[PDB]
Amino acid sequence: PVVKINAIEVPAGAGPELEKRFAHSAHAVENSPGFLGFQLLRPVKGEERYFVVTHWESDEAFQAWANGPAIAAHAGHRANPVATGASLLEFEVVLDVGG
Amino acid sequence: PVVKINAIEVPAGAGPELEKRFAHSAHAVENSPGFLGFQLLRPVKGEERYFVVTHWESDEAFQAWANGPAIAAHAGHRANPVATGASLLEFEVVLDVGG
Ligand code: MNH
Ligand code: MNH
Ligand code: MNH
Ligand code: MNH
Ligand SMILES: [Cl-]
Ligand SMILES: [Cl-]
Repeated sequence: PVVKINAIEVPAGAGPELEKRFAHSAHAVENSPGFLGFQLLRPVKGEERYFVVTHWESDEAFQAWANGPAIAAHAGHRANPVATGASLLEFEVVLDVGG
Repeated sequence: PVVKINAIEVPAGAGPELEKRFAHSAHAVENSPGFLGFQLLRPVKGEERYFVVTHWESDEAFQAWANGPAIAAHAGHRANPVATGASLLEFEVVLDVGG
């Protein structure tokens, strides 16, 4: 499996506004093939970015979502971001261990 | 829940030895009170560090693991480290969405 973390830069005080924008976004990705879940992660220490952590069965499944549904899920919204920059961090899951 | 990512710098070519070390490490953390699982992530693009992504009920559950078990699990291990440095990135889970 793969992990794609989008590391997003957020201005001082904009955390609440950013999280509200994610709060009702589940529908946009929940039913994608090969999608294994995602978390919005609020930084607390050691990092200043929000980490949007997504898990996929394969890189192909991620690309498919990113190129179609993801762009479609923008239809009603403004494209005016609170985020000041972004970096996609991409990994291969080498070991996965549960509780 | 909380997420603690340890971001470890690892010289090119030591990835196999490092991954081999992690392949035999589950015993050291699993069944810890409040531990919810963890992944080793090999970097692919946008990062050169391995991300050790750990999930916990609470920060206190994480600290109790780090202050006892994690230190104890070093007893007897005569290997020299292959990692070059580490930075702890600490997060709060604001949103969790499954498949
Ligand atoms: C240039 C690039 C770019 C810009 C300016 C951008 C901006 C935005 C803004 C602003 C919003 C907030 C809308 C709102 O008011 O709720 C939003 C939401 C969102 N966007 Mn994007 N977005 C991308 C790229 C961009 N998006 C990429 C790339 C992805 C993923 C592959 C993505 C995924 C989303 C999803 C998913 C939402 C949430 C949709 C929803 O709630 O319906 N997009
Ligand atoms: C991992 C893959 C991933 C990529 C490359 C991606 C990329 C982007 C880019 C680029 C931006 C614009 C940032 C800026 O600095 O202007 C953006 C915005 C956004 N994205 Mn996302 N995005 C996701 C995943 C991704 N997003 C997922 C999963 C969701 C949740 C359903 C989501 C939801 C959003 C929302 C909401 C915005 C608007 C953020 C803002 O207003 O700052 N997304
Ligand atoms: C600071 C310095 C520091 C050094 C030099 C270090 C070095 C090592 C080396 C070398 C190994 C395994 C080698 C072998 O014999 O196969 C190892 C394993 C391990 N270490 Mn550490 N380690 C930490 C800190 C350190 N560790 C911290 C901090 C944590 C967590 C809070 C941690 C957790 C572990 C765990 C868990 C293992 C795996 C134990 C096992 O599989 O037996 N640690
Ligand atoms: C999250 C929290 C977390 C912290 C702060 C942590 C910290 C460290 C530090 C510091 C080092 C030494 C790096 C160096 O530069 O020499 C190290 C090494 C190590 N750690 Mn970990 N570590 C884990 C979690 C953590 N580790 C977990 C979970 C495991 C596996 C059960 C693990 C396993 C290792 C192994 C294996 C090593 C030895 C790496 C090597 O071979 O160089 N760990
Ligand atoms: Cl994002
Ligand atoms: Cl580590």
